[PDB]
Amino acid sequence: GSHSMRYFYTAMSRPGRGEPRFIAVGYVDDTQFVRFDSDAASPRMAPRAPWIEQEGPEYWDGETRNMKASAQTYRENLRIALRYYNQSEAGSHIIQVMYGCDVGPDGRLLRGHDQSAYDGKDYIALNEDLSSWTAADTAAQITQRKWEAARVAEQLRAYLEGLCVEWLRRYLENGKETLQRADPPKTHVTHHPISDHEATLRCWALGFYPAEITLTWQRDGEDQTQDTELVETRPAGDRTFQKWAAVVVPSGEEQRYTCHVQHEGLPKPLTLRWEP
Amino acid sequence: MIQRTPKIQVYSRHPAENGKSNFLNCYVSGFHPSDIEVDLLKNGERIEKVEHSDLSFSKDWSFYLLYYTEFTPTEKDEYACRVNHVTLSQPKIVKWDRDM
Amino acid sequence: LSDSTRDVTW
Repeated sequence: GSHSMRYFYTAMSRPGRGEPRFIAVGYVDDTQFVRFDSDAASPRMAPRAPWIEQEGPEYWDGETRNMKASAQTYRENLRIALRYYNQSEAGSHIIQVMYGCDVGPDGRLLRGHDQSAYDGKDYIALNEDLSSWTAADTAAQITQRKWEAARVAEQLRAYLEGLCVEWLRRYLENGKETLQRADPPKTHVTHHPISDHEATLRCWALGFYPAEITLTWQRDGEDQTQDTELVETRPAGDRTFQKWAAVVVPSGEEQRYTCHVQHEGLPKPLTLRWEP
Repeated sequence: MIQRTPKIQVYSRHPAENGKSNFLNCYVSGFHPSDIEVDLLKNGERIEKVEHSDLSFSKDWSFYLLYYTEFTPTEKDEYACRVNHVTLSQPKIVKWDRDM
Repeated sequence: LSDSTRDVTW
């Protein structure tokens, strides 16, 4: 269906321990394909997916130069941020940035993104119109003023509508065997008595891609949202993901519970129960 | 500033089968700031040559990392993940439960 | 491909 390309920058200051660390990663959907770490012995944009390896020296050199330049830029931004928040130079701080594009099945731009955070909180974000900004506080309003004067949003829009989409489509074509393949979950229900009158039912989903999935427990056909323990979707390490949902049920009432699984790789939503 | 303590999950790549090789995973997430210390333990002893993913973060700006190592589970051996973060006074230890 | 169009500061 639809796809996304996303770049994530993290800039971490560390006074007394050198210049701020700059780490960048690139994702197509839930698949990482590039990385950069300024702390590496030889900092370069490096491949993390097999389908990006075919790109030539011009690509990798260009990307490496962008990452070094960006590292410089955000090292400056950390100092600027120190000034905007009246903070000392002795403390450690973090700037985060995520930007990129969503395209639909037809490969046309669904929407663009360019949002940043300072110390884990919203700072400034490019609005969906790709022409205006949302600033989270008065510090970010200064940046907003600066960027409105410099028409930065137009450059960002030019990137998000152009190169971002085109290169995303390129990646989607080169990595079609994986990027355009959904792996459905392998599902099953486990049963563990916790006492003579209560038992845990746990609905497992394993080995699915992409990460987006819905697991819900129903009792007598009714959603048990507020009584269901849901763990965070986790990476298995082989590109696929895992998740489970658990509910505590009265002994003898297990069959009144059904687990419902929704995933892109499934032709239709799945229903399963404990099979003693 | 605001800090967030890590969620920790310890689990295997594939369903555990004694004698069959596998991957032990410790997924730490939802934490802030990014500096974190993670060890994979076998019977209280730190496993060497443990790899980890590149630092990335979620839409709520909180970081996540996957630490992993190849291993062959047995009936006798006990595995755990030990995590230290600025939000933790002492290292938090989570034992590998084969059914979670 | 990352955006190069960056030297824009806060």
